Amino acid sequence: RAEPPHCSKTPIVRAQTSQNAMSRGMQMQFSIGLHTAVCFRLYLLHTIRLEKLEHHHPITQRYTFGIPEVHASCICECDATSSTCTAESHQFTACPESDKSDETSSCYRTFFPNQTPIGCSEDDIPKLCCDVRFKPYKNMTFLAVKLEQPTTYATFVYAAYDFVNGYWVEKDKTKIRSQLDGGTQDRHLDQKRRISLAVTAGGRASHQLETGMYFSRTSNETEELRMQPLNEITDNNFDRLGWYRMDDSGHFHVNNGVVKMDDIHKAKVKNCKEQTYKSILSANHYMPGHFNLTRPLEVIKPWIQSARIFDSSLRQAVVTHAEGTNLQISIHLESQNLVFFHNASRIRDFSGSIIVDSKSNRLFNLTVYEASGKIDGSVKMSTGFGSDTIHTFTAYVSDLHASNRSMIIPLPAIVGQGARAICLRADSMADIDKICHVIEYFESPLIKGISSIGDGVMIAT
Amino acid sequence: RAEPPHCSKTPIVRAQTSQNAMSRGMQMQFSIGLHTAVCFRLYLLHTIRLEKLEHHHPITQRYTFGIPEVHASCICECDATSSTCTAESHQFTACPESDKSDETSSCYRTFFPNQTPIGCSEDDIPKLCCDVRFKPYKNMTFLAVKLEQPTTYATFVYAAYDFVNGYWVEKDKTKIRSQLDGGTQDRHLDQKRRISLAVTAGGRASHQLETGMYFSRTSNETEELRMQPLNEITDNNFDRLGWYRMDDSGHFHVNNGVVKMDDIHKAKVKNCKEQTYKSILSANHYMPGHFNLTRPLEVIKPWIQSARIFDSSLRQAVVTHAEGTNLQISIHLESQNLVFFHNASRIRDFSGSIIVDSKSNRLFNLTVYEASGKIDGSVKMSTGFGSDTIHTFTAYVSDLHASNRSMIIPLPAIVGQGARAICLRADSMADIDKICHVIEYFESPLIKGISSIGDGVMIAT
Amino acid sequence: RAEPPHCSKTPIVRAQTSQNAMSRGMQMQFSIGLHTAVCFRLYLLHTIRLEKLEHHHPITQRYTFGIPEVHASCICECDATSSTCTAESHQFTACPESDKSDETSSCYRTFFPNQTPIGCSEDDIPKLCCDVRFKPYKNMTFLAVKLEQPTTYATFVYAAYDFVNGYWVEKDKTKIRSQLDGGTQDRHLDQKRRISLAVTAGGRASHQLETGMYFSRTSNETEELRMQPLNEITDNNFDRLGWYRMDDSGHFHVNNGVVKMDDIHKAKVKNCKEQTYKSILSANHYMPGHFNLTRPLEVIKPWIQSARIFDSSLRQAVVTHAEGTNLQISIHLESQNLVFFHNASRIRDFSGSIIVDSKSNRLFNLTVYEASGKIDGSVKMSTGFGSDTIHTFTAYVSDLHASNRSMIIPLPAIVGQGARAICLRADSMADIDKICHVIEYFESPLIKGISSIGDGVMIAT
Ligand SMILES: *[C@@H]1O[C@H](CO)[C@@H](O[C@@H]2O[C@H](CO)[C@@H](O)[C@H](O)[C@H]2NC(C)=O)[C@H](O)[C@H]1NC(C)=O
Ligand SMILES: *[C@@H]1O[C@H](CO)[C@@H](O[C@@H]2O[C@H](CO)[C@@H](O)[C@H](O)[C@H]2NC(C)=O)[C@H](O)[C@H]1NC(C)=O
Ligand SMILES: *[C@@H]1O[C@H](CO)[C@@H](O[C@@H]2O[C@H](CO)[C@@H](O)[C@H](O)[C@H]2NC(C)=O)[C@H](O)[C@H]1NC(C)=O
Ligand SMILES: *[C@@H]1O[C@H](CO)[C@@H](O)[C@H](O)[C@H]1NC(C)=O
Ligand SMILES: *[C@@H]1O[C@H](CO)[C@@H](O)[C@H](O)[C@H]1NC(C)=O
Ligand SMILES: *[C@@H]1O[C@H](CO)[C@@H](O)[C@H](O)[C@H]1NC(C)=O
Ligand SMILES: *[C@@H]1O[C@H](CO)[C@@H](O)[C@H](O)[C@H]1NC(C)=O
Ligand SMILES: *[C@@H]1O[C@H](CO)[C@@H](O)[C@H](O)[C@H]1NC(C)=O
Ligand SMILES: *[C@@H]1O[C@H](CO)[C@@H](O)[C@H](O)[C@H]1NC(C)=O
Ligand SMILES: *[C@@H]1O[C@H](CO)[C@@H](O)[C@H](O)[C@H]1NC(C)=O
Ligand SMILES: *[C@@H]1O[C@H](CO)[C@@H](O)[C@H](O)[C@H]1NC(C)=O
Ligand SMILES: *[C@@H]1O[C@H](CO)[C@@H](O)[C@H](O)[C@H]1NC(C)=O
Repeated sequence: RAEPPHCSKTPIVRAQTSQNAMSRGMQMQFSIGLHTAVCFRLYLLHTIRLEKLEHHHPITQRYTFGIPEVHASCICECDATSSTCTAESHQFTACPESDKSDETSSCYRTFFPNQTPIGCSEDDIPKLCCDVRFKPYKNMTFLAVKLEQPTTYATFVYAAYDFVNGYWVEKDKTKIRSQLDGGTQDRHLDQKRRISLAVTAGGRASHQLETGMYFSRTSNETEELRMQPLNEITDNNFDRLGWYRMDDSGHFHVNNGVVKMDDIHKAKVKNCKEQTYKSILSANHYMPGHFNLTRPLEVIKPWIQSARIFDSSLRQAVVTHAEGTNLQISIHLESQNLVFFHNASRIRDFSGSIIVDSKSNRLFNLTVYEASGKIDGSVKMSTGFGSDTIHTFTAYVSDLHASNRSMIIPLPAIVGQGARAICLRADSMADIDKICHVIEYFESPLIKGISSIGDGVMIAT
Repeated sequence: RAEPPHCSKTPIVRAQTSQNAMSRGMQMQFSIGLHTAVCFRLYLLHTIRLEKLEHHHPITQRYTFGIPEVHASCICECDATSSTCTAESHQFTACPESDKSDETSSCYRTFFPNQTPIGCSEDDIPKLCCDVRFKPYKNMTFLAVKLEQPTTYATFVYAAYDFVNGYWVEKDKTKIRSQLDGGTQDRHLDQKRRISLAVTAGGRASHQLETGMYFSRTSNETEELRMQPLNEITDNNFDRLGWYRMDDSGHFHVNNGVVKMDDIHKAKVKNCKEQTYKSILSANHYMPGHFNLTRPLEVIKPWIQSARIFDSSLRQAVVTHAEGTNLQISIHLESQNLVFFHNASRIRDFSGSIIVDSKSNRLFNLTVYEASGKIDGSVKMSTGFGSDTIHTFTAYVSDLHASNRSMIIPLPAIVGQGARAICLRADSMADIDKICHVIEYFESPLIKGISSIGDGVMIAT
Repeated sequence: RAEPPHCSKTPIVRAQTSQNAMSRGMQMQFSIGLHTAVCFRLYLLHTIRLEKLEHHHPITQRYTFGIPEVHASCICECDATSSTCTAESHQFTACPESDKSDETSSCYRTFFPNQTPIGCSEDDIPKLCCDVRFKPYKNMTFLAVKLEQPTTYATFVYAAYDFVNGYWVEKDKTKIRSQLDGGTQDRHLDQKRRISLAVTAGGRASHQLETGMYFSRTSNETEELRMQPLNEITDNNFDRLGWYRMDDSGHFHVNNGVVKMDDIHKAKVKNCKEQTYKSILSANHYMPGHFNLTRPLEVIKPWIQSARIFDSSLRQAVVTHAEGTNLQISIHLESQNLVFFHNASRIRDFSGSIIVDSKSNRLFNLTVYEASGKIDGSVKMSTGFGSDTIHTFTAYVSDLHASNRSMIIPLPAIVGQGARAICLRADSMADIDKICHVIEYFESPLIKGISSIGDGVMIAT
């Protein structure tokens, strides 16, 4: 079933190699695009496809965390002198071992004195004492990772085809890997070692995930990286993720719970007689009602194809680019001849909608029909075909044979509200063949839990 | 009044287009600079000017905020048992409705017990009770915006001029827009559709505003974006902007005021008899005496021409680059001929000063007189002309006709303290024409409010 | 002892300069790599070496800070009414002047009432009073600096050599400086002013230190910049560096100590009779046992050669790149001839190990023996020579004469655990000369202080 990719139309620059005090070469220069192919014959058709663009972020920090289910049970003591409900019993301490109660649960005590005598005597100033309880919700487990400045790699696919009696035959097929952060990188591509591929980047990739805190879910086991305010290992913000952390054993606890609990737990007596109180947690990312989970970066970020922790060693994360800038190629050899070939660009029809998504992304959700090669778009002013061009684009369909593909076209802010015409034309197609349609514009836009003790009072009068 | 821009001197690379199993083209390649023009004739003079470079950041978060005017009124109760000044009346509660008092005001209550008996009896431990009041200052309103990784666009200006009887005539004039983050983008430029402009970026722009929190003022209505420590929607740091937020109705409130007020308001009794107390707010960005407003990015950042929220929909912000890297151009056609033209570079005189600004920017505040084209500078070691060159620069004046322009020249750290010579020479000018001057070096460098209640005590003994 | 650098093998593109209504030039185009040289003769051998790549970050914020040695002495008062240990004496106040005690010490008082009567009477509720003391540890002093978006400069070395009777003679030798963030920069290189060097960057450097907070040690005096969670001037997080700040005089104090001390100091009575208590600081970066110092960026970050505050004025920091992308060069002249030369690439042997360091860096710690020029590596699948290639690299040794050098080779994540073969071959060397070795894989991975007062109680009953 062996078949070459669509050979793109690329201008070629003939450069001449410098010389030493010896025996007069030449280099063939061109700019290859990501997710496109280049074809040539040596005077067996040679093809190179810039398949993948990846960033390899080192993982500097790591820590497992979860989402806690919080429950607070209190008790009031009317007499400020009483032995029950005290600083030594409640202030900065975990409620001692119940022996039967769950191993997964994690509790912390807080001391609330200087109360108002409601359902009490006018002179005696009450005191409140609470057990803040935390257990994992739905057994949700995530790894938190600190991704720092990456190394960039390009992945090329070298294939050599032959036309033997009516059909194509993939003779040789390799994967070429080249580091893009330094100078030129050079290697032979064919088995015959006659030809050399030289890859050079202009500067940094058009895109790169920002150095920061990331995470993904764990299935008792890595998954698609997400981004939501998360705490660096050394930080403990209660409004950001990771204050409920998993230790070695698999036991979850509130990071410096003992000490911090009194700054994040706030309770006031409603009536000491009925044993009623107002309670809250001055935090986020807890259950109930304080936790929603952000979708993977892949989903929300069009430039991202995938963003995942590479393996079980948890040392690097790989960001696979969906959109990237071209790379500079030079093909060199002794002294022979090189000719570059290119298939034609075609298009039957297209469909799509202009959308501003919930994450503020302005794109044209384009779908091409029976298409191949380089396809040129022109976004128009009004609904009228022939109105003024406001943006001009070029999409590249990688299929040798005309097929139906779906793609995302980033648009400038000039492509504002209201429906408008868009005109697609393949490469070197007469303006009679140019398909036009009126495209639609869509746009997506962007506490106290009062309880009566329940457990009853053991110390009434 | 139709006139072409200064046609820059640019080397042109002749590349040959690849071929298919059909009918032997050619492509003209060159690197266009931002704020410069390129001229050519087809064998009507064709001109292309790289006019604008813009980043289009999606706005992920949004919230209106203000600056609060804070006022705290207190009262002391000598007897720790008293019904006046209590946890239920003061701890975690907004002072109930006054019915006459301002709608714009926002108040919060705090409870300060366990006091020292100053102007009281040696055994009874006092208690203090305060109403922290907040109202907008000068009706100042700002939108807070979260700018994330942008899409880059180039804006070109295509104009075709003709010389009809002594004067130039702008025949055709278009605006070309090309996305710079992906592969090559291609479109026709002339009405005749004979010529095609192909734009390719090397990698990311030399500059890009960092993903973070930004804001600008609102005039009851967007303005020039500023940068000052500001809170992300989900965060509530009191030392950073946006803790005083505007809801739907236009009412400003302290974000989670009720709960947090006791962590940020700190008061101690001075004398319970005279009703004197020491008061403070453990926050920033409040009035009086705790608020200065950072100038727009445009002002402080030389690389920024403008940074503004694009429109009323508040979905994207546009950063217009003042300084940027060159773009790769290729002009292609059937088979005809292309010749590139360039006007000469001139300079009468210059003036300027070497400055290190308050924001640590080392630049040469250059002013050119009766100048056009490419102008070459050479910064010298000492005040002596002919001393060793320490930096070499090239500025490009876009005016066809010699005019007076002012510009910013970024300098390395080697261009240290003390006055020195700088020598300017236009392109291809003999070293006799080279203007020299000794340039001057300038350098810019980088709580408790105690009150006696006033309202008097209603509860004396 | 004058000697040229290894002249690299570089393809040269012949471009033709545009023309005006006057007298037909030409430009020689090539991509120079960082830490490599280019050689040519004009028809005295001319050499240009891209020596240095630097980022010049402006320093927007500055503040000296230290590391504090913390000591807390307390005292308990059993009777809640007592004149000793009070809100006025302890809450939000510095312990008044001792007159003899150290000038370097900085103390703060905290008030802990509503205690439990341990070693006391069942009805009287105690109170605790502490003096938190802070002094510099080991007289450690550091400057905190805010580095913002930099300006990029390239530093070239132009040298012209002559071969006079058996040996080379360095005739002319200059340092060329070119700004990389804008358009093309142009200057003459030779004393004869015949030749012009034109430098153009594709986009941003492959690497750039992130805008943020940095610091380095001071020797009573700048040093190698480090990175560790540090507070921006306006922020006061106790879990991050710089809360212990040095004022003008050289006196260190806790940033807003008075006010914050009660939020970060937490103490509970153990027994009021014996005068025993549990004490802690809810902070980081303090002594004892809460401070380790991060190594310089140079050490941890392979892409960084050096990162240092430039000088005594403390206005800019210079980041010297160890790894960077190529720059675009064009050499132009009247009308004459240019020929480019290149020495050969050689290699005797090599040694090294594949390492994943503590900071998650995957690299090949390569050491070359009797080597010069362009050296090509091929990382193999298994230990077997001849197994499948998984990565391909190219290193450039700058020595004209074959010497022994050590280098860092960034590797993709595909180069996983276990030993494997790596094959090095110089440029244009037959596959017989290719040295192979099996290389080893190494991998580095990533509270309450209870005291009895000691000072004794002055107020027993
Ligand atoms: C795509 O382009 C290639 C390369 O130009 C074409 O390949 C030729 O295939 C035929 C049979 O169709 C042979 O007889 C030729 O010798 C091939 N050329 C070379 C240079 O090896 C190809 O057919 C085109 N395909 C489509 C689907 O448009
Ligand atoms: C700038 O350069 C242009 C293009 O080389 C010059 O344009 C010519 O204008 C004259 C009249 O002055 C005509 O007779 C020519 O045919 C034009 N050339 C082309 C190629 O169309 C121009 O005059 C120069 N201007 C300045 C102010 O220096
Ligand atoms: C490196 O390359 C240079 C340049 O090609 C060689 O330089 C020549 O030196 C010899 C003496 O050895 C002279 O007679 C030539 O005229 C030089 N050439 C030029 C163009 O000026 C050089 O010897 C080579 N060196 C090594 C160590 O390999
Ligand atoms: C998860 O809790 C579940 C129920 O939600 C239980 O089946 C299981 O033993 C727990 N284990 C882990 C490893 O999360
Ligand atoms: C986007 O494009 C694909 C392909 O046509 C389709 O599944 C989907 O409906 C589109 N979504 C929107 C919102 O246009
Ligand atoms: C493309 O979709 C259309 C129907 O909308 C049809 O012309 C065609 O069969 C589809 N698939 C391919 C591979 O051409
Ligand atoms: C602003 O307060 C002013 C006085 O500063 C008053 O004229 C006005 O009604 C207020 N309105 C808004 C919308 O800010
Ligand atoms: C900078 O340049 C302009 C133009 O000459 C002028 O308005 C201004 O005085 C200059 N400022 C300084 C500080 O040199
Ligand atoms: C430039 O300024 C000078 C005076 O400093 C003068 O030569 C000239 O008239 C000015 N303007 C133009 C457009 O040349
Ligand atoms: C540093 O403390 C030392 C001992 O560690 C003492 O010799 C000296 O006077 C102090 N001075 C400064 C400037 O740090
Ligand atoms: C890295 O390379 C150098 C040079 O051979 C050597 O000093 C050192 O042992 C190496 N370290 C490791 C861990 O391989
Ligand atoms: C390189 O090291 C080896 C020994 O490991 C030896 O061949 C040689 O003398 C050394 N130095 C140079 C400059 O060649």
